[PDB]
Amino acid sequence: TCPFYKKIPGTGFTVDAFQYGVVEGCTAYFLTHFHSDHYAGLSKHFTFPVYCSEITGNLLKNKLHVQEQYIHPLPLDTECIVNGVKVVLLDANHCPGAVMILFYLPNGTVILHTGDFRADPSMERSLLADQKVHMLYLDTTYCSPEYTFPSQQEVIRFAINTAFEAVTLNPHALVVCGTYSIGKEKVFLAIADVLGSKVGMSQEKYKTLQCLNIPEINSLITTDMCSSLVHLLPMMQINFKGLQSHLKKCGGKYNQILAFRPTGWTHSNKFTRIADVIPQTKGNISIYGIPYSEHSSYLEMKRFVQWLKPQKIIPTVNVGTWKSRSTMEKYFREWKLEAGY
Ligand code: NI
Repeated sequence: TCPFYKKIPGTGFTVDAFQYGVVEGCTAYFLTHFHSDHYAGLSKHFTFPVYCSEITGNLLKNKLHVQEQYIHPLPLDTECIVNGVKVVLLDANHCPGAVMILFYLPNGTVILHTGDFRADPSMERSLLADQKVHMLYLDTTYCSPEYTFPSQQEVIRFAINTAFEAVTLNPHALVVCGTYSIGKEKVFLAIADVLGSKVGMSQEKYKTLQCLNIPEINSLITTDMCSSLVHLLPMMQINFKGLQSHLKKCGGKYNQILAFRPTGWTHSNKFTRIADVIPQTKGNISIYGIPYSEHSSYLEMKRFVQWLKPQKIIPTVNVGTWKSRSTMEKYFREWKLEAGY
């Protein structure tokens, strides 16, 4: 049955609640982004209204075959009316088409649901600045002080410099990047741009990327693997066996692989600077795990909440254990006492 933290009080609305069958009293189902833990349950047989971003709506139609008459895309940063309630969609700085949702309840309560997000000071100047928020449904993925990670910009600099150096030293090296959902496209696109190559990939993955409104995408991606020196493979294949096998398939065009696994966090972060990251190597294969996160660090999350000053926080992640829940509630209290709300 649907958990309380997916229900918006005082409306007929749910958020990211598609795996519970027909939710009792739900008149409109919102989807914050196209990741499988959130969309789980949607298909061509869904006949309730789905409200989402334009990009998420492209993906529902093309990848899951949801019928167009039930997809209701909304523009960002625009006040819209849904079943008599004002809503706004804001950029979540997660994966393409990911949004936060502001709901303006008829009785005066204002609720922000972050979906999945990576908090950023740029958010402190959207339509959020313009009113008070009473309840925050918060993406608490990394809500513990051990979770520090570098900026996205520092991580991409490291990747670009690493790949450019390797291929310049050996023009017969192949770069591989792992993927299993949308998100983190900058990793493979920045590397291909510095190498003067397109990124080669499966037809299924190319179709997925063509749904995303990325400008100049016909310019950066391709299904012709033979013309590309940056290949995308499933994340599961980014290991020594999987990569040895791929290299065999390239028919002696290449004699070395440099591979990237963009992870969220890895406890190498508690000891190591980005500058200091080294690969795992076997033979002519090296694998770099890089800490490219599309969720808030603890400090980014804390700054956002201490700026917003909500009256009540409802965590949406790590809510399944009493120890996790208790830990998070203790940090929320600290934040509030330190800031004075
Ligand atoms: Ni997500």
